[PDB]
Amino acid sequence: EADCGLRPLFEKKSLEDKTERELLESYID
Amino acid sequence: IVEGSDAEIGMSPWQVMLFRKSPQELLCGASLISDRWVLTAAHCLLYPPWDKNFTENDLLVRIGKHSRTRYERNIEKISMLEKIYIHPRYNWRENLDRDIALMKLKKPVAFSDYIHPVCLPDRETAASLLQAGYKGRVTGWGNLKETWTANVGKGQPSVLQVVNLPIVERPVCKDSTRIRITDNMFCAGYKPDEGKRGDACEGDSGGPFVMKSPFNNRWYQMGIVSWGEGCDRDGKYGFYTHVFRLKKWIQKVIDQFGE
DNA sequence: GGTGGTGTGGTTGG
Ligand SMILES: *C[C@@](*)(O)[C@H](CCCNC(N)=[NH2+])NC(=O)[C@@H]1CCCN1C(=O)[C@H](N)Cc1ccccc1
Ligand SMILES: *[C@@H]1O[C@H](CO)[C@@H](O)[C@H](O)[C@H]1NC(C)=O
Ligand SMILES: [K+]
Ligand code: NA
Repeated sequence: EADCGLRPLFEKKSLEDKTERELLESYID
Repeated sequence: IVEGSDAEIGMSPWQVMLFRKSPQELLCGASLISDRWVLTAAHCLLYPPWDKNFTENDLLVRIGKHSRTRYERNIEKISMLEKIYIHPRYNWRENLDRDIALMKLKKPVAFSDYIHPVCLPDRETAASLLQAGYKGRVTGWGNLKETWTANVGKGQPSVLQVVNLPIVERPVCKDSTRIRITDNMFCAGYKPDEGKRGDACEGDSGGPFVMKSPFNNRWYQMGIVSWGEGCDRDGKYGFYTHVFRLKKWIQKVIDQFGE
């Protein structure tokens, strides 16, 4: 499968966890 | 974890609890990197100043957990250890340089919605993501505050905690402490001038500092909770084992001993 | 309870 780092309950369901956006925004700001 | 919040279910499916057989207690965090290999901090297994020197038979790994203390009946998986591999140049005498260990499970573990491995970074990922001001995420069942002491109960969380923290510039890490820092470490946490707070703490060692790649949507383990001075103090920052720097050792152990 | 506190469970049986 080679599916390290993809969470069954989040990435695999196209669902975001409650604070991951903070992480992504840090790569900008 | 200080000033974090309760993890969501399945948020960190690579999170592992290192559990002492007897007496029955939380020992450290750890992370699942395949079906058979767990990564943790060396000081969780070997620390002669505290009289700690665990063998394989002394410990279990508990995978898929959310609650700190409850056996999560049909959810968690408990594994025994084949073998422990401590970095041969782990420096417990001075500064916990190379605070890293691998634990090979006696049998592979089947994955689930709650149990899934994190990725380890390659050079490119590490150069891209491990930059000051970028944030990663630390998880653990350790103390909720620096603990003044000696008892603890209210200081421990009921469920796994999570906090996101920014990577700090090396000169700032260096000037923050008189302990000798190395390239096998990085530091993370907010500056006093940033306002927000948060840190790992005692009992969080071995837990992963992860980052989500904006290129491929995967989580990568960039660090291992290693050390600090106090917890969440202003002008102090948590220290983490730099996984990528130690990755050739990781690869050598797995290539030679693995399944 | 069982290596918490409530469930016609829960991140899971009875
Ligand atoms: C074993 C881990 O649970 C723990 C993690 C602490 C993280 N702290 C913060 N604020 N993020 N590590 C330790 O307790 C290590 C093990 C040895 C002592 N130690 C320390 O962190 C001391 N507080 C400082 C230290 C002493 C000796 C060598 C290096 C650091
Ligand atoms: C840790 O203790 C084990 C248990 O026997 C021993 O074999 C190992 O050499 C120890 N290392 C140190 C520094 O005590
Ligand atoms: K029950
Ligand atoms: Na701080």
